[PDB]
Amino acid sequence: RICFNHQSSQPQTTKTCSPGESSCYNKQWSDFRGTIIERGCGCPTVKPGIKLSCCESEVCNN
Amino acid sequence: DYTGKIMWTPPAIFKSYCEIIVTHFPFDQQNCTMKLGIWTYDGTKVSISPESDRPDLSTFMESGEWVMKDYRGWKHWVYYTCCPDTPYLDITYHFIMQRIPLYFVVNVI
Amino acid sequence: FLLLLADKVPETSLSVPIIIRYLMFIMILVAFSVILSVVVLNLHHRSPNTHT
Ligand SMILES: *[C@@H]1O[C@H](CO)[C@@H](O[C@@H]2O[C@H](CO)[C@@H](O[C@@H]3O[C@H](CO[C@H]4O[C@H](CO[C@H]5O[C@H](CO)[C@@H](O)[C@H](O)[C@@H]5O[C@H]5O[C@H](CO)[C@@H](O)[C@H](O)[C@@H]5O)[C@@H](O)[C@H](O[C@H]5O[C@H](CO)[C@@H](O)[C@H](O)[C@@H]5O)[C@@H]4O)[C@@H](O)[C@H](O[C@H]4O[C@H](CO)[C@@H](O)[C@H](O)[C@@H]4O[C@H]4O[C@H](CO)[C@@H](O)[C@H](O)[C@@H]4O)[C@@H]3O)[C@H](O)[C@H]2NC(C)=O)[C@H](O)[C@H]1NC(C)=O
Repeated sequence: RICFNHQSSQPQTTKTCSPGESSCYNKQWSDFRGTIIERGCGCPTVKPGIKLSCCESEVCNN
Repeated sequence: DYTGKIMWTPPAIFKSYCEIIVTHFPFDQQNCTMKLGIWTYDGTKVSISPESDRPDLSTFMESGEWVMKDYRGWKHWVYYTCCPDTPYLDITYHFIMQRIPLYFVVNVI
Repeated sequence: FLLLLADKVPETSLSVPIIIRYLMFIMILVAFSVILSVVVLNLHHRSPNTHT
């Protein structure tokens, strides 16, 4: 229910997920300029080039 | 003006790459975007900010094939793993377009 | 004739041009001629072994 929601190498920040959500994700991919990490709540569907991870603990998406 | 404030308003023909879902043609709705940004500078040297929450369609010429349902502009901040405190900015305008399905109903269906 | 005109009529959907209305009128009239000719032939080929 509590996840990390910061991006890339930004200082750490957290959020409270919606009631009934139990997960936390971590998307990583590279564009023309560099590497982007997207942390949030849930477990989404990603296109076939992204390194997606999902964890059902707490603050475990860093 | 004498304070140095500059207002420049040039014309442009924009040709944007818009994905076209055709599942429901000729009764289809499209979401077309226009991503704008500074090419060689980052948000610490040249910052951009939208003028209004949504495009200006006060002098918009009605189409004949499309109806404007909604339009908005969103500004994004992007950070990369390499550079921890350098943001890359872009304003993205979207236009939700509904097609008028009379020509294709009378000519094909 | 519809094919002939397919490349010369404006592609706008605020109204239908009178020429396309005329073509659809003639097309539906021909269709109904076909239907009623089928009906006439059906009546003509009836006999007591099949119909009273
Ligand atoms: C047609 O197609 C269109 C294009 O595909 C599509 O457009 C999309 O529409 C949706 C809306 O429906 C858009 O989503 C919104 O986007 C907003 C902008 O997002 C960007 O900016 C965010 C803010 O960044 C600032 O703040 C951060 C902290 O909050 C800082 O970390 C940042 O550094 C930055 O700080 C700067 O600004 C601060 C304040 O301005 C200031 O204090 C500070 O000093 C500094 O100056 C970013 O967070 C965001 O990044 C997220 O998303 C990207 C992916 O997009 C991830 O990679 C990132 O990791 C990150 O997670 C963007 O860069 C959002 O603000 C807005 O969010 C709000 O609403 C959502 C709803 O889901 C909430 O989840 C969210 O918490 C926010 O909630 C708050 O506001 C809502 C009301 O708005 C309300 O509930 C309540 O008030 C709440 O507090 C939202 O996500 C989307 O961006 C569009 N995509 C585009 C344009 O590409 C359109 O929908 C389609 N139409 C259809 C299909 O119908």
